[PDB]
Amino acid sequence: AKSKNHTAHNQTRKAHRNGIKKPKTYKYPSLKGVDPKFRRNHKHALHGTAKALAAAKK
Amino acid sequence: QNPMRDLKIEKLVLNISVGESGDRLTRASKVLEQLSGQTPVQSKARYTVRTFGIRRNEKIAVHVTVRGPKAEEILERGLKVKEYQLRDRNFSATGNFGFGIDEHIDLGIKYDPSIGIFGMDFYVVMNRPGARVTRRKRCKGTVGNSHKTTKEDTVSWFKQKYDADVLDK
Amino acid sequence: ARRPARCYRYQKNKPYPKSRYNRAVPDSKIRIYDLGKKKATVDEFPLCVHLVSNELEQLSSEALEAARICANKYMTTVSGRDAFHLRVRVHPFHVLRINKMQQGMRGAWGKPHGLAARVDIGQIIFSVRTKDSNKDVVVEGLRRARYKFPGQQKIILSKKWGFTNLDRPEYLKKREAGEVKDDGAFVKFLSKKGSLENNIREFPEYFAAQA
Amino acid sequence: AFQKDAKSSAYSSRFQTPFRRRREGKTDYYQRKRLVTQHKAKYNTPKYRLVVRFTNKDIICQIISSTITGDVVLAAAYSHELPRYGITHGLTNWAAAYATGLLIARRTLQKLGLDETYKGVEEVEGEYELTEAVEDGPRPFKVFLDIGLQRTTTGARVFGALKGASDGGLYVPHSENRFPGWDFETEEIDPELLRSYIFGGHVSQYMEELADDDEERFSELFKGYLADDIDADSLEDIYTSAHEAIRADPAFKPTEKKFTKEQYAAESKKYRQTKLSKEERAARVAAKIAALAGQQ
Amino acid sequence: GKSHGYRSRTRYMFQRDFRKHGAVHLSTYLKVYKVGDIVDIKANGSIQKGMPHKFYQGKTGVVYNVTKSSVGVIINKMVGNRYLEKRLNLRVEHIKHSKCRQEFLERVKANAAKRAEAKAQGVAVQLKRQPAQPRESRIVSTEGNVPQTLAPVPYETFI
Amino acid sequence: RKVLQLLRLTRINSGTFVKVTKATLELLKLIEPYVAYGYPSYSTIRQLVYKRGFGKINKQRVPLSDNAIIEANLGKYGILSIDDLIHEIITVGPHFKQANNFLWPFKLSNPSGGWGVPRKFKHFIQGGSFGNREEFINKLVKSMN
RNA sequence: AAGCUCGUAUCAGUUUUAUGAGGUAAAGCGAAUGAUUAGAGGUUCCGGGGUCGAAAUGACCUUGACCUAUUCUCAAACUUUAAAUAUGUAAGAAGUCCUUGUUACUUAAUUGAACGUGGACAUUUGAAUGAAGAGCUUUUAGUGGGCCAUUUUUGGUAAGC
RNA sequence: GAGAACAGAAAUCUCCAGUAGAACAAAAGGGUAAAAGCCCCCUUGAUUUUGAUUUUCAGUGUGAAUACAAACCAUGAAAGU
RNA sequence: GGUUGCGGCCAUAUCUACCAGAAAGCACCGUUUCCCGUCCGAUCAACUGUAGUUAAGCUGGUAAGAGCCUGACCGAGUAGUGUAGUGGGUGACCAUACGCGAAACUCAGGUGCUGCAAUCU
Ligand SMILES: [Mg+2]
Ligand SMILES: [Mg+2]
Ligand SMILES: [Mg+2]
Ligand SMILES: [Mg+2]
Ligand SMILES: [Mg+2]
Ligand SMILES: [Mg+2]
Ligand SMILES: [Mg+2]
Ligand SMILES: [Mg+2]
Ligand SMILES: [Mg+2]
Ligand SMILES: [Mg+2]
Ligand SMILES: [Mg+2]
Ligand SMILES: [Mg+2]
Ligand SMILES: [Mg+2]
Ligand SMILES: [Mg+2]
Ligand SMILES: [Mg+2]
Ligand SMILES: [Mg+2]
Ligand SMILES: [Mg+2]
Ligand SMILES: [Mg+2]
Ligand SMILES: [Mg+2]
Ligand SMILES: [Mg+2]
Ligand SMILES: [Mg+2]
Ligand SMILES: [Mg+2]
Ligand SMILES: [Mg+2]
Ligand SMILES: [Mg+2]
Ligand SMILES: [Mg+2]
Ligand SMILES: [Mg+2]
Ligand SMILES: [Mg+2]
Ligand SMILES: [Mg+2]
Ligand SMILES: [Mg+2]
Ligand SMILES: [Mg+2]
Ligand SMILES: [Mg+2]
Ligand SMILES: [Mg+2]
Ligand SMILES: [Mg+2]
Ligand SMILES: [Mg+2]
Ligand SMILES: [Mg+2]
Ligand SMILES: [Mg+2]
Ligand SMILES: [Mg+2]
Ligand SMILES: [Mg+2]
Ligand SMILES: [Mg+2]
Ligand SMILES: [Mg+2]
Ligand SMILES: [Mg+2]
Ligand SMILES: [Mg+2]
Ligand SMILES: [Mg+2]
Ligand SMILES: [Mg+2]
Ligand SMILES: [Mg+2]
Ligand SMILES: [Mg+2]
Ligand SMILES: [Mg+2]
Ligand SMILES: [Mg+2]
Ligand SMILES: [Mg+2]
Ligand SMILES: [Mg+2]
Ligand SMILES: [Mg+2]
Repeated sequence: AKSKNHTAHNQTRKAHRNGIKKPKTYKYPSLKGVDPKFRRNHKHALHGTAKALAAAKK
Repeated sequence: QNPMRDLKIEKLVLNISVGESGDRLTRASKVLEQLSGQTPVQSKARYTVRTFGIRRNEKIAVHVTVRGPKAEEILERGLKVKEYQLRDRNFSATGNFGFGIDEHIDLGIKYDPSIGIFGMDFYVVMNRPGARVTRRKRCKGTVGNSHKTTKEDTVSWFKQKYDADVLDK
Repeated sequence: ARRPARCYRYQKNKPYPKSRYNRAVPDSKIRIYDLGKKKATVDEFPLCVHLVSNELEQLSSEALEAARICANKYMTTVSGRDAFHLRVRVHPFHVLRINKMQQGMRGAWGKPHGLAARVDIGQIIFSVRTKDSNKDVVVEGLRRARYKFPGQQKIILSKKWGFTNLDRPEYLKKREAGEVKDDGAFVKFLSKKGSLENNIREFPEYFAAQA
Repeated sequence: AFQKDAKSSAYSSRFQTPFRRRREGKTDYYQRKRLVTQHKAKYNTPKYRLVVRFTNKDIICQIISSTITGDVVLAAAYSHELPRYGITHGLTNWAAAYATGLLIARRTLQKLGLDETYKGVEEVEGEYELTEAVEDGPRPFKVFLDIGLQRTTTGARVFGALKGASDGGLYVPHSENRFPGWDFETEEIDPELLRSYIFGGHVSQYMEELADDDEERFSELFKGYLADDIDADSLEDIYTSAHEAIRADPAFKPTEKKFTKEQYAAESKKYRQTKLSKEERAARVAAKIAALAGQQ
Repeated sequence: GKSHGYRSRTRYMFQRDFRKHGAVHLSTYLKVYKVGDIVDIKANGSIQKGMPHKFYQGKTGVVYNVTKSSVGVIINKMVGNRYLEKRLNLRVEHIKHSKCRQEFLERVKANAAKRAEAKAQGVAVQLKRQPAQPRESRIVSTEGNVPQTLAPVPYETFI
Repeated sequence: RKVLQLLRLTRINSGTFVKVTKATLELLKLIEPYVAYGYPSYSTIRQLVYKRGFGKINKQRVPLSDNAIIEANLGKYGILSIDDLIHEIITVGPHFKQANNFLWPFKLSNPSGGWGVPRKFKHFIQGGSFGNREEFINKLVKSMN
């Protein structure tokens, strides 16, 4: 009862039907795992500049 | 050419290889103490020989390094014991030299049956000024050729001051 | 118990040396590679004849050793033991395995069986030096050794001066100049590179020009 | 060298030479690595060091930062500037170390603006203290001690430098246990001692004691002190006055020079051997297989 | 049985370059990285900490995070029939600024020049790149250069 | 395979023009076993277009047959007749991309003389049929057109 | 299968250009590790024999090893060098340059860092070729014994293994 | 390698050469020289919280590991680690 | 140009043997009250810059030098290789077609360049 053990045969045929999807790319990617000290500050910085545009619409 | 490639003695190292720990060693130690006035240093065995009866790290031998005037005395002193005759060997090609004597008593020092009799290895190492280069921390370097102690240079040196002999071929 | 040579003629395997990974491999059946007057000086024996492979195959320690004897036996009994210098140019460094035989094809890694030299097209197998006044004897000797080997080899008259890498003229030119100097059974050549001082030591007989 | 020593081409061919500045035994790269490199998120922020070197009796103090083209001196002071402030002798002692470092802090601090705010300690009872930050105002100028290859013994004068650069105003982070007057068997500094050194009190007491016990030696070394008439007691006032001088004007005067760069150049090439041409070299050899070959 | 640990098959990969062992020169440490930068990745075997996995060797990605001793690089790795985003935490010893961008960045500045430069004169630019064109005609003289005639050569042994 | 597609050759005996640069030269290199090519003369470019020349128009493979078809689709680039089209191709003018993409791949028959060879799938140079056969391409194409 | 959001658009089992990574093939071995044939010249207060010896840290042969410069031959688990084929990223509007706002992060510092306001430049806007368009979402079948050919290739004498 | 009484092939002493030919528990391979090896000094970061990441991958788990945040400490003159 | 302190690239910088170095610098060099470390003030610490020296370090030059670096239609379009054929050959293997293309070899040319700060006939 032995059998084939392993093969890549036909696997790239398969990968290429639907395609090897190029990575897809966004403006504004996530900050996932970016330095928390930085982010904490970056948060208040943004709060700040936003305020100063609401302010510039007085 | 010579201004101060004068040939000082770097150091004298007296060494008693007492192949065993315990009293007989601490006595050989006591000898080297009172001989140098310096508190002497102990050596452990490198490995085990068993037909020398020694074990690794046993404390097997004492020695002591002595520098300046104090060194010239002891040298000269033991040099007498050797009737001021060495051999054409004894003088390494790097220019140092040594001898042995049995019985330390042949150089001042009384007998005392509680300390016994010990053999001694004398080893004089020669150098010149500006040797600090090789030994100092920063910009450690190597003494230029025509400034290195050699056998010839040291034999003639030895043969002159002291007025001793060299013997053999 | 020697399998027929037929079984290992071809190079089907990456080379399997004797190694810390191998270890228990039988001694090579050939063990002298230099026969005849091998002490002989380079000027002594100018003619070089080669035995040259025409196949990518494998030669056994055994077939080298047999061939060695055959060529050397012929050569000395026809022209004397100091007439030539025989050199086996090929060492049997490749171990052959054997699956000697409860089990079956399970776990079939073989044990060392014997040794072989792996050999190219145009690879030199035997080399011989003599005096031109001996070509045919030498040649005939290599011809008789051929029958000891699988696959086609063909004998080839050299252009070089004995075991040297120089053509006869170029060697003569280097010699009847100053540039050559004797050594064991080979030779040493003056270089224009290196210390001038101890280049004159060796090769005193150079550093002139004329006669 | 010895014959059975001596190098094979194989040895030499595979040899990997250390960094030049190690072969010279002048730079510890392990230390430098950890001194120079900066938080990667503090970006182009230089990491200044207070380099302190001793030559056979000149003290060198520079404030240096790094650049991959090479380092950058912000400022430098040498103890050979100390005659300008009323110190002519002993330009390598522990207090010439302090003075020079004080000079270096005052100088840079000045040329930076922090001259006024952050004066450091003007009183100087040699108390242990590094310079605190002005409430609402610039943080102090921060600098890290580059000992170089110096051993860190407690009493080393490389820390004398450190003391007066810190007493000067700089923030040079440091603990107290390599200052003279640190008691081994109690985590505690006597500052009566450390003050004494800052003002050269050990050198003076040496002078006082040598006076009435051996004037043979007292005249050999301390020659200058006799020759310019300065018996001990004054030494503290000398350096105390020096200190004050320095704060009054650390702004570094360069030497009047005399002779141009071009000039020093000229007379120095008079003494510089010049490499030969390969044509020339071929006619030393040809010349050599004339004589050494052509039979005398 | 089989073996597939972290640094497996990496014998020569993480090796150190002939006569280039030891300390890493300080310039490696003086270089600066900013989020958005492009870096090439290559492991320094002498720096075991913060080391890329072998897969990422010779791979180029963008910096997304700047930390005390390291940068975070995102790499798009393809698994199955698709790419997934991967974020690496590399120490600065295993990364260098990529030049894959200079022939562009240097070309952009250049483009801006001859764009404004020309325009001011009175246009006619053409600043897209173009492939190796074929050769135009040309006349070759014979003066001092009559054609040498060669033939093939007979077979021969020299050996 | 991908290259034959990019060159628009997805069926036997079809054909298209290719402007030669290093960036296409290497495409030609990669398909030598499966194509024949060469340098067409005016006569055969003229007769390719006159006889089997179709534009692509909202896809829809449309026969040339009248000049208004050409001008409606390529007039933008100059080019407002069939012989304009040809002139753009043969001189490899400034708008060769647009002009040449406009032409559908030519659909040819088997050569009428035959192939001149016992076996097609060796290079022209070895008495076979593929590769650059330079000006000998015209005799082929004509026999296939 | 159902579609859905869009549409010149964004797309690519391809090339080009630029910039990386790699240690295979070849090659190498008078280059390192490891193997391997041959001599030649050296070196011993020091490996053994032997002649002279009262001995010698004596002399003379001798055979060993070691050393120097050479010589024939090799490596899947050797290597300085090092391909071809494969392989990462890049070729812009999510771009480039100017001015100077926000923060609690960070700097000696209104220094930087990050995100921004305001301003300047358009289809030769930034290589080729192609694009019966592109993107996206759900749900579900069968399958989960494979076999063959060229080339690379392991075990095996070999096999339609 | 060349030197020093007993001391010999091997004990302990000194100088010279020395790219690592050593050593780093262990298999092997990588790595390392003012060190990652050897000697000494001070220690408990082998700790506390809970996330992100790489390998194996289904991009589940487990194992192992990486770079940060928030504590409390250690060591060092210090940058640091 | 020299020299120094801190450097970058890390042998065109290393290695062997000789010779040359003005001025400053560096250095070797003297001392042991003090802090400090040693079996030994040799290293390490301090003190003098006074008492002495270019001997060494250092820098530079020499060498049909060892090494290293660079180049070249030197070898070699060779080895190897991507692609093709109902090509040759019993086979082992080999030639041809469209491309890519080494390493050794050999010969020639080299032997640190350079940043910041101070200093100097
Ligand atoms: Mg089963
Ligand atoms: Mg089966
Ligand atoms: Mg199965
Ligand atoms: Mg002198
Ligand atoms: Mg005993
Ligand atoms: Mg120096
Ligand atoms: Mg094969
Ligand atoms: Mg096999
Ligand atoms: Mg069986
Ligand atoms: Mg059975
Ligand atoms: Mg088994
Ligand atoms: Mg087994
Ligand atoms: Mg081979
Ligand atoms: Mg035969
Ligand atoms: Mg040869
Ligand atoms: Mg040697
Ligand atoms: Mg050699
Ligand atoms: Mg090193
Ligand atoms: Mg340190
Ligand atoms: Mg395995
Ligand atoms: Mg760890
Ligand atoms: Mg087309
Ligand atoms: Mg017809
Ligand atoms: Mg017909
Ligand atoms: Mg007809
Ligand atoms: Mg037919
Ligand atoms: Mg027809
Ligand atoms: Mg491999
Ligand atoms: Mg290999
Ligand atoms: Mg091979
Ligand atoms: Mg090679
Ligand atoms: Mg070898
Ligand atoms: Mg590609
Ligand atoms: Mg199109
Ligand atoms: Mg469409
Ligand atoms: Mg399904
Ligand atoms: Mg399913
Ligand atoms: Mg299923
Ligand atoms: Mg290991
Ligand atoms: Mg270090
Ligand atoms: Mg634990
Ligand atoms: Mg699970
Ligand atoms: Mg996991
Ligand atoms: Mg002078
Ligand atoms: Mg001293
Ligand atoms: Mg000192
Ligand atoms: Mg001199
Ligand atoms: Mg040379
Ligand atoms: Mg091929
Ligand atoms: Mg075939
Ligand atoms: Mg061939």
